[PDB]
Formats: sequence, C-alpha cells, structure tokens
Amino acid sequence: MFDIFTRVVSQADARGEFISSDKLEALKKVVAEGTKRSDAVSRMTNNASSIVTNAARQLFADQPQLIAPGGNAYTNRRMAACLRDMEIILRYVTYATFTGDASVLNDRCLNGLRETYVALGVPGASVAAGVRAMGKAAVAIVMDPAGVTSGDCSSLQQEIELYFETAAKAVE
Amino acid sequence: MFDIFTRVVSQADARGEFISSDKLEALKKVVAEGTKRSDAVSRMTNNASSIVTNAARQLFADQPQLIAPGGNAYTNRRMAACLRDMEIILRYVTYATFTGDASVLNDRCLNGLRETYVALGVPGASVAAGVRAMGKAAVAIVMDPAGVTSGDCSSLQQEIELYFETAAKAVE
Amino acid sequence: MKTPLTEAVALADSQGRFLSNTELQYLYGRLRQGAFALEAAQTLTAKADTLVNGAAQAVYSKFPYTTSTPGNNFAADQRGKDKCARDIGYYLRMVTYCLVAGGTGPMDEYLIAGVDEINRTFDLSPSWYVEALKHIKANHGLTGDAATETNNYIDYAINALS
Amino acid sequence: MKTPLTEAVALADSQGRFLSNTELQYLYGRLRQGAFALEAAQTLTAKADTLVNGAAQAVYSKFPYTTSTPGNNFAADQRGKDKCARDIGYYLRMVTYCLVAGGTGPMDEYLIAGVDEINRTFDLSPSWYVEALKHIKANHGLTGDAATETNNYIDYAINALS
Amino acid sequence: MKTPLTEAVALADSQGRFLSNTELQYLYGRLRQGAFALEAAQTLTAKADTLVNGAAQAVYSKFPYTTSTPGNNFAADQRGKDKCARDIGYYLRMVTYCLVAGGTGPMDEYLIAGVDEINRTFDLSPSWYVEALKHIKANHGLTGDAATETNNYIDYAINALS
Amino acid sequence: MKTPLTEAVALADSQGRFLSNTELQYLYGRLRQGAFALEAAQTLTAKADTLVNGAAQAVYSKFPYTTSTPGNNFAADQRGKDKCARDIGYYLRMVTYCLVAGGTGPMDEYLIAGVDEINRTFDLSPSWYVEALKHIKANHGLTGDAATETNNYIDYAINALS
Ligand SMILES: CCC1=C(C)/C(=C/C2=NC(=C\c3[nH]c(/C=C4\NC(=O)[C@H](C)[C@H]4CC)c(C)c3CCC(=O)O)/C(CCC(=O)O)=C2C)NC1=O
Ligand SMILES: CCC1=C(C)/C(=C/C2=NC(=C\c3[nH]c(/C=C4\NC(=O)[C@H](C)[C@H]4CC)c(C)c3CCC(=O)O)/C(CCC(=O)O)=C2C)NC1=O
Ligand SMILES: CCC1=C(C)/C(=C/C2=NC(=C\c3[nH]c(/C=C4\NC(=O)[C@H](C)[C@H]4CC)c(C)c3CCC(=O)O)/C(CCC(=O)O)=C2C)NC1=O
Ligand SMILES: CCC1=C(C)/C(=C/C2=NC(=C\c3[nH]c(/C=C4\NC(=O)[C@H](C)[C@H]4CC)c(C)c3CCC(=O)O)/C(CCC(=O)O)=C2C)NC1=O
Ligand SMILES: CCC1=C(C)/C(=C/C2=NC(=C\c3[nH]c(/C=C4\NC(=O)[C@H](C)[C@H]4CC)c(C)c3CCC(=O)O)/C(CCC(=O)O)=C2C)NC1=O
Ligand SMILES: CCC1=C(C)/C(=C/C2=NC(=C\c3[nH]c(/C=C4\NC(=O)[C@H](C)[C@H]4CC)c(C)c3CCC(=O)O)/C(CCC(=O)O)=C2C)NC1=O
Ligand SMILES: CCC1=C(C)/C(=C/C2=NC(=C\c3[nH]c(/C=C4\NC(=O)[C@H](C)[C@H]4CC)c(C)c3CCC(=O)O)/C(CCC(=O)O)=C2C)NC1=O
Repeated sequence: MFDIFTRVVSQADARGEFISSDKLEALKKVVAEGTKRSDAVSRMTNNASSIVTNAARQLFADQPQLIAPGGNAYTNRRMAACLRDMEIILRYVTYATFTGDASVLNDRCLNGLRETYVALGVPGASVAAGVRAMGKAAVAIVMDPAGVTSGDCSSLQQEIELYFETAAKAVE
Repeated sequence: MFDIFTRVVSQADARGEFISSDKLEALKKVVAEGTKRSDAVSRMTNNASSIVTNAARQLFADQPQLIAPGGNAYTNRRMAACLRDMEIILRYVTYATFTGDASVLNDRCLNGLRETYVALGVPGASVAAGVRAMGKAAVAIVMDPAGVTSGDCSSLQQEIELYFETAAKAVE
Repeated sequence: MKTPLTEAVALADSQGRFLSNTELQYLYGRLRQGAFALEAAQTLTAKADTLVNGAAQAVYSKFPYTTSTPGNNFAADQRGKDKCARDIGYYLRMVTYCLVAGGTGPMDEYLIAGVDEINRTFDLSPSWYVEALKHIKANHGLTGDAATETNNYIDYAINALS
Repeated sequence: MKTPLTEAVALADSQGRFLSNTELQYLYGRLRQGAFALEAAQTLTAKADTLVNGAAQAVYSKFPYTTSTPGNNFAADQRGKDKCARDIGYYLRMVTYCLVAGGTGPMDEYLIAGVDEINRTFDLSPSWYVEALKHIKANHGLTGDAATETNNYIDYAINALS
Repeated sequence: MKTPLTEAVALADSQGRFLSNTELQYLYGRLRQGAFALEAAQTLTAKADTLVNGAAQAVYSKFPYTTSTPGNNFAADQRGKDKCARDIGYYLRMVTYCLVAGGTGPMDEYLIAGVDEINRTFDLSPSWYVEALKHIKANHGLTGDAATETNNYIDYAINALS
Repeated sequence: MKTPLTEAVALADSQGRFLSNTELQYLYGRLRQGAFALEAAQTLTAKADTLVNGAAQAVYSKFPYTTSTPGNNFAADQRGKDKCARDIGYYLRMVTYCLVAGGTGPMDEYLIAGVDEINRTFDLSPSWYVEALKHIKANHGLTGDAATETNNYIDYAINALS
C-alpha cells in the first residue's frame, strides 16, 4: 500500500507543501539503488522455499517438544499449518523489501499475528526464533555474490534485518 | 642402516661373546610380531598419498600464510617441493618401521634436514605439526580394521607413534 | 473424526431430527465391529515392536540406497534410522487408533490431512511407507473379520498415501 | 498465462478503469525483459538437444538405481529412458516458453498445476527433475541479464517442484 | 622389470658377487606369494568380463557428463564407450600380469611411465580410472591372502594415477 | 627468469665474452615490444576484475558437475568458488607479469614448473584452466600489436597446461 515514494508524498501532503530538494536527492539515491533492490529480491525469492525448510529444520532440531505428541506443531495438519505460517511470513518480507516500506508487512501481519498466536495457544517463542533463523539464512543467501557483479549492499542488509526484527517482535 | 637383528649382532660383537638367551626370547617374540610389523608398514603406505594431501590440506588450513603470497610454500614449485618433502618423510618413517629400528630414519633423512630447513628459510614447526597429524592418521589407517583378522598391533601403534615423534622432534 | 456414532449424530444434527432407527442400526453395526476390533488392537499392541522393527529392516533391504547415500530424508547415520523407525511406529499406532475408533478418523486427522505435502517439502517418498504398510499387513498374521477389517484400514492408508 | 501485459489488462479490468500510466511502465518493463529474452531463447533452442542429453545422462549417473531395478517409473529398459528424456525435453521447452512469454505462465499452466499429483499417483520423485534442472542451469553457460532471468525461471520451477 | 628374482640378480650384478644365502630365501618367499597368486590370476581371468562391464557402469554412473557432453575424449557415442572398454580391459589385464609376475614391474612398465602426459594431452581425467580400479577392487571378491596382495596391488595403481 | 636482457647476459656470460652488438639489438627490439606492452599491462589491470568474474562464469557454465557434485576440489560451496577466484586471479596476474617482463620466465617460473604434480595429486583437471584462459583471451579485447602478443602469450599458457 504505502511505498517510500508514497511515504514522501504523504509527509509532503500532511505538511501540505512541495517536496524538499534534499528529500528528492534521497529519492534519486533510491532510484539509483533500485537495481540492487531487484538483485536482493530476486536472490532470496530464488531460494525462498528451501530457506523455509531449513528454518523449520533448525526449529525442529532445537525444540523437539513441538514434534512430540501433544505439541502444538505435532500433527500433520498443524505441521502444514506451520510451514504455511513461515512461508507467508517470508512472502511478506519479500513484499516489504520489494516495496521498500515496512507498511505492507506491518499492516498485513502485525495486527493479528500475536492475536492468533495467543488465541490458538501457539507458542510465539518458536515463531520468533524461527523467523530470526530464517532472517539470518536470508541475509546469508542475499549478501554473498555467486557470479554477480560486485557492489556494496550494507543498506539492503540493514533493511531486511530491520524487516525480520519487526517480524520477530511482531510474533514475539 | 641397521636392522634390529643386526642391532643385536653389533651390540653382541661390541660385547664380544655370543648372543644371550634373554635377547633370544626377545628376538623370538620379535619374529612372532614382525608379521604385524612388516605389513603394518605396507598398510601405512597404502593410503600414503591421501595421507599426504590430507595432512598438507590441514596444514594450509591451519596456517594460511603458506599459501599466502610471501609465504614459504607459496609459488607452485615450492608447494610441490613441500609435498615432495612430506612424502619423503612419510616414506622414510615407513622404511624405519619396516626395519623395526629408527636407525634408518635418523641415518637417512633426519640428520642434515634440521640444518637444511634452517638454511633454506623453511619453518620447522610447521613441518613438526604436519608430521604429527600425519602420524595420527598413519596409525589409524593401519589400526582400523578393514578385511583383516583382529590382532594386537598395540606395539605397532606404539612404535610408529615413537617414529613419527622422533621425526617431528628432529625436524624442530 | 470419522466415528459412525458421531457421524450419525452429525447427520441427525444436519437434519434437525431426533434419533431415528437408522441410528439404532448404526450403533448395532459399531458394536458388531468393536466386538473383534478391541481384541485385534490388543494383539497388535502386543506385536507392535517386532512389527515396526521388521518393517524398518524390510524397507532398508527394500531400497539399499537410503542406507547408502548421505542425505537428509534418507537414513545415512543412525539418527535418520531413529526418525524412520519413529515414523513407522507412528503409522502403526495410527492404525491401532483407526481400528479402535471404528473409523478412519484418527488416520484421517493425524496422517492423511497433509502427508503428501510434508513429503513434498521434505522430499520424502510415500512409497517407503507404502511398502512398510505392506510388510505390516503381511506380518500381523491374523485371521477372521478383525484381520480383514485391519487390512482394510491398512490399504486405505496405502491408497490415500499414494 | 502470467503475462505482465495481460496481468495489467486483468488488473485494469478488475478496476474498471482505462489504461493508466502504470500499465505504460509495465509495457516498458516487458520490452526491457524481451530485448534479451528473445536472444536467450534462441541460444537455448540451439543448445537444447545437448542440454537434455547431458541432463538425462547426469541424472542416470546421479542415481544408479533407476537404471538398476526393474520398475515402472524407473528406466530399466529403453522405453523408460525414452519417456524420461521426453520429460526433461518437455521441461526445457517449458523453460523456453516461460522465457519468451515474459512470465511464469507457460510453466505454471503446463507443469506446475498438477506435477506433484502425477508424481504421487505414478510414484515418481520430483528430485530427479530438480537435479535435472540443476544440470541444465549449470550447462547453459550464458552471461548477463538473460542468463540470470533464465536462472530465475529455472529455480522457480525447482522451488515449485519441490 | 620388477620381479624379486630379477632384482636379486641386479643386486648381485651391481655388487659383482654371486648369490648369497639371503638371495636364496627370496624365492621360497615367492612361494608364500605365488601359491595363492596363480590361483588369483586364474579367478581374475574368470571374473574379467563382468568386471569390465561393471566398471564401465560405475564410471558412467559416477560421471554423467561423460555420456552426455559431446566430445572426442568423452564417451558420448558408441566408439567412445568402445575406447572405455579397451582402456579398462587394459587396466585389468595389467593387474593380472602384475599379479602373475609378483612385482609391479609389468604394471609400472606398461602403464605408469607415460600416463601423466597422456592424461595431460588427451584430456583423460585420472579420477575416471580411480573409479574404475576402486570398483574392480570392490567387485573382485578375492579370498584370503590373494585378496590382500591385490589390494596393496590396486592401491599402487590408484597411487600412480593420483 | 626469461627476459631477453638476462638471456643476452647469460649467453655472453656462458660464453665468457664481453657485451657485443648482437646483444644490443635486443634492447631496441624490446622497444618494438615494450612500447605497446606497458600499455597492455595497464589496460589488463583495468579489465582484471570483470575478467576473473567472466572466466568463473564460463568455467561454471562449461562444467556444471563442478557446481553440482560435492567434493573438496569441486566448487560446490562458497569456499571452493573462492579458491577458483584465487586460482584464476593468479593466472591473470601471471599473464600481466609475463607481459611486463617481456618473456615467459615469470609465468614459466611461477606457474608451469609444478602444475603437473598439482593437477595430478589435487585432482584439478587442466581443461578448467583451458576454459579460463580461452575466455580471457576472447574477452580481453586488446587492440592491434598488443593483442597479437597476448595470443602468443596465452597460447603458451594453454600449451603448458595441455
Ligand atoms: C497473511 C498474514 C497471516 C498469517 C501470518 C496467518 C497465520 C495463521 N496461522 C494459523 C495457525 C498455526 N500456526 C501454527 C504455527 C506454529 N507451529 C508451532 O507450534 C510453532 C510455534 C509455529 C511453527 C511455525 C500452527 C500449529 C497453526 C495451527 C493451529 C491450530 O491448528 O489451531 C492460523 C489458524 C488457521 C489455520 O488453521 O491455518 C492463521 C489464521 N494468517 C494470516 O492471514
Ligand atoms: C531478476 C532478473 C534480473 C537481475 C538479476 C538483474 C540484475 C542487476 N543487478 C545489477 C547491478 C548491481 N546489483 C548489485 C547487487 C549486489 N551485488 C553484490 O555484491 C551483492 C551481493 C548484491 C546485493 C545484495 C550491485 C552492487 C550492482 C552494481 C552497482 C550498484 O548498482 O549498486 C544490474 C545493473 C547492471 C548489471 O550489473 O548488470 C542488473 C541488471 N536485472 C534483472 O532483470
Ligand atoms: C631424504 C630427506 C630429505 C629432505 C627432508 C629434503 C628436503 C628439502 N626440502 C627442500 C625445499 C622445500 N621445503 C619446503 C617445506 C615446506 N613448506 C612449508 O611451507 C612448510 C614449512 C614445509 C612443508 C613441511 C619448501 C616450500 C621448499 C622449497 C623451497 C625452495 O625450493 O625454494 C630442498 C631444496 C630443494 C628443492 O626441493 O627445491 C631440500 C633438499 N631433502 C632431502 O634429501
Ligand atoms: C502420527 C503420524 C506422523 C508421521 C508418520 C510423521 C512423520 C515425519 N517425518 C519427518 C521427517 C523425516 N522422516 C525421515 C524418514 C526417512 N528417511 C529414511 O531413511 C527412511 C526411508 C524414512 C523412515 C520412514 C527422515 C530422515 C526425516 C528427517 C528429514 C531430514 O532429516 O531433514 C517429519 C518432519 C519433522 C522431523 O522429524 O524432523 C514428520 C512430521 N509425523 C507424524 O505426525
Ligand atoms: C510439458 C510438461 C510435462 C511433463 C514433464 C510430463 C511428464 C509425464 N511423465 C509421465 C510418466 C513417466 N515418467 C517416467 C520418468 C522417469 N523414470 C525414470 O527412469 C527417470 C528417472 C524419469 C525420467 C524423468 C517414466 C518411467 C514414466 C512412465 C511411468 C511408467 O512407465 O508406469 C507421465 C504419465 C503418462 C506417461 O508417460 O506414460 C506424464 C504426464 N507431462 C507433461 O505434460
Ligand atoms: C595398456 C595401458 C594403456 C592405457 C592406460 C591407455 C590409455 C589411452 N586411452 C586412449 C583413449 C580413450 N580412452 C577413453 C576412455 C575414457 N575416457 C573417458 O572419457 C571415459 C570416462 C573413460 C572410459 C573409462 C576414451 C573415450 C578414449 C578416446 C580418445 C579419442 O578417441 O580421441 C588412448 C588413445 C589411443 C586411441 O586413440 O585408441 C590411450 C593411449 N592406452 C593403453 O594402451
Ligand atoms: C600462482 C600460481 C598458482 C596455481 C596455478 C595454483 C593452484 C592451486 N589451486 C589450489 C586449489 C583449488 N583451486 C580450485 C579451483 C578450481 N577447481 C575446480 O574444480 C574449478 C573448476 C576451478 C575453479 C576455476 C579449487 C576448488 C581448489 C580447492 C582445493 C581444496 O580446497 O582442497 C591449490 C591448493 C592450495 C590451497 O589449498 O588453497 C593450488 C596450489 N596455486 C597457485 O598459487
């Protein structure tokens, strides 16, 4: 919904004045690095499903009480529900880093993630640790170049790290 | 250049009487364990190449200077010569446990080797670490049993550790 | 939960009627099934460890490569063997629950809902558990109505599995 | 039928609006993709026979047992080898259509809709075609924007396949 | 030309002295060797044809890019695979000659002295013949002492190649 | 240590003769060489980083079994590809040194003398560096006389490797 261009537009409309020149220089920097947004989104959407399985792999090696009967992730239906939750969480991370604004992820996950997880009985600790490990693996596959022309990517690293910590403190 | 049989011979000659009975029990049990000894040597020289590359690969993982530029084993013929030296030290320690005596080892290869490595500029402690790791793999290759009758080779595990240790301490 | 009493209750709930005589016959059929299903579950629980052990060993001899190649689904080392034997023990325990419940409901809810999806995302093969269940249905060695009712549950799991 | 022009048309149909400038930018992006996608499809069509032949050979060396055991999915005799090579040729042709269409639509409609279901009912394994596509994406040997756009399509097929 | 007898003759010739007591033992120690060695050469002659066919199977299954990629060195077509049967048959025959002679001299003379330039100029990766000799040493199934002698034997072959 | 000047000194030195007119010509013929050679070394220094990245791309596209098959020599994971960047960067830097010195002596001293045992013991197929140097000699885009020198140059590299 809200893009960083539309973020600047909404600030300039709340002020009701024309946009400042230095903010337009910041937007010139943004459109200069839009190809690196493309590089990162393409890279992690290439490997996304394997990242989801590896995150569930570290979660289920870490906490065997979830696989254990009576656990919340025990049943086959609930296991598919778990992988559904992680897949759509990584999907909204990809949405947010494609848009550049966290408003998509916030306005479509922050609202009811905690709510569903306390209402169902879902332990929010496991989802928080899982989205943290998934974010570490996502930075790991994004940052290292494999046959890719070299450049700096620290701002993007900061951006997806912020997106995954907003997810982590969303579910808690 | 001395077999342990002619070690007993030369010691009894410097004494100057016949070989005593206690040395003959010892030599008979040498004959009963030399079976273990000789082909302990050949199973050590079975995987001698893979032992050499594994010890060198571990050494250049432990000390990244030796494949860094300016290091001692950096250029291609110096690296090949270092592989040649490690193969030579393994082959001579193999000869020494075939003779059953460390006299071939201290006599054929170790003695001027200390001065050679000092005068070349070659590090000696790196060689010491290499021969120690090579000796660990060496007994275990011989020690582990694949298609061989179970037997007590403890002396072999023992004596080959002594021979590798003399090699590494005489390199220094 | 596929239970003929509860399925009858769900039917009469959807109709909004009181209890009809169809439901009385349904109860009669459930008692007729249980009168041997309980003893069959008893001897299955007696045999269960030898069943899952022979089934795991038979699947390992059935495909040598899962023992051979190092992989994440396959049992290269012993932890994969433990997870594999845990899975077949889970399967046989679902079979016992499916038998004692009178319907496919424990099987349906606890296995059949997402088995092929986790087999897809973990790159498992269902044919492993198919031939495992074939070894179990060859190994239980029972006779009578109870034997073929259990065999019906087992091949239901096979058909829904593949 | 994932085609960015047609997806833009479907969007403006759902909005009920005329053509907006967003769609003009969408057309610009499609032309930017096609300006190397067509030449990439050309060299892929040039390389295609060697690609599918090396991919079949590499999958056969990748798992020796499909050549070994007599089975119905596996290539015991030569007819299974023909069906296997037909399948990888089908895969690579879908990749070329997916490239030339500008989106995943030919892939989606022609493979992704029921691939895991026929793999379930025929007891195939998708990992065979996964490692086949890995060999193809290792073998095409291209550089530039076209190479990674094709590689993106290939790993999309890999991710949806597994 | 390394057999124990010719090396005893070479030692006595280089020293200029006739054979001593130590020289005599050499041949009755060639009894500990030869009393199994001639048996093992005969049973290798019997095992030979299935050994080369299985070694070709193992080399093609380990490296599928040989059977896939078109080239002169690679066995894409028939005549390349015929060259492979020739090469592995030569290796197995040199193993049999090396076993009958008692020393590595036939194998060291007929194979080892030029293998580095041939593998350099003709693009024959030696890891292929590593696979072939490892498959032979796994598949030959020799019994007792004969098997161990060959193993030291076949490891010398791999060490010359690697 | 092959530069034309040190070989003139070695000839005069081996002979024991004083410097002569024949030796002198080499110096102003090293002008026909060096007047482009230092330019070409600078433009190779500029071209260097995209040259190694494209050569790694070409080697991975020619041989997909390197990026696929797990091994120490093969570049399956990251650290193998880092070793590849190191190796091709070493090759390109020796080409630049060989270009600045005027003769093959830096390249013949720093690369060629041990490459046969390293490729034998460490399982590095030299056709990989054949691909790398052929991609470099196609991609460097040298102009006129400088380009001709490199071909004689880079062909000597391939001839030492093959
Ligand atoms: C688009 C934004 C969006 C999100 C993120 C979302 C999540 C969501 N996750 C759910 C369940 C779930 N989520 C989990 C999660 C886990 N399993 C565990 O034990 C771990 C703690 C964690 C593993 C990752 C489980 C087991 C269920 C099923 C709960 C149940 O069966 O009641 C449900 C209940 C519905 C269902 O049964 O599928 C919703 C609505 N819904 C949305 O609309
Ligand atoms: C999806 C199909 C598709 C891809 C892949 C695509 C990629 C792409 N990445 C690019 C640049 C770039 N992309 C990167 C990004 C990176 N480099 C790194 O070292 C990091 C590991 C990584 C960031 C995570 C950098 C650093 C540049 C060049 C300079 C810059 O723009 O920052 C460029 C500009 C010119 C070029 O380098 O080719 C393109 C076209 N365009 C497409 O249509
Ligand atoms: C029979 C016993 C015997 C031994 C042991 C022996 C050693 C020996 N090692 C040498 C060199 C070498 N030795 C090494 C050693 C190593 N590289 C490292 O970085 C490590 C510190 C160490 C590996 C353990 C290197 C790099 C050279 C080459 C130095 C040079 O040739 O310039 C040389 C100089 C000749 C040459 O190979 O170029 C001799 C004579 N010679 C003998 O006759
Ligand atoms: C009550 C019914 C029920 C079943 C059956 C069930 C199975 C089940 N098996 C799993 C994994 C697994 N399953 C296997 C099994 C095998 N690999 C092999 O060698 C054998 C052929 C096979 C033994 C059957 C392995 C190796 C894993 C872990 C996959 C991996 O390690 O990444 C997982 C993923 C979580 C995990 O163990 O680590 C589930 C949920 N869960 C259930 O709730
Ligand atoms: C355009 C996209 C597209 C694809 C890919 C496709 C695949 C496809 N492969 C099939 C079967 C098959 N696929 C295989 C394949 C294999 N067994 C092996 O040895 C190899 C590992 C593997 C080669 C990939 C075999 C053996 C069959 C027949 C199964 C059997 O004979 O019963 C079938 C069932 C109908 C039939 O051939 O007889 C379909 C529909 N169809 C499509 O429309
Ligand atoms: C007695 C000892 C002996 C050895 C070791 C030997 C090796 C040898 N192998 C050759 C060819 C060959 N050897 C192979 C075999 C293989 N290449 C591959 O890629 C496969 C993986 C492998 C099959 C195992 C092939 C395909 C050629 C063909 C080269 C050509 O046709 O140019 C040639 C060229 C001769 C010719 O043109 O027929 C020699 C000399 N020849 C000998 O006489
Ligand atoms: C200055 C001249 C010079 C040359 C020629 C040279 C070759 C060389 N390449 C090596 C490793 C390597 N080189 C490669 C590169 C490749 N292998 C492949 O399979 C790819 C196709 C290819 C990428 C192009 C790899 C993967 C290794 C790793 C070996 C290992 O980790 O054991 C090593 C082992 C040293 C180490 O462990 O880092 C040497 C000595 N080194 C030099 O100093």
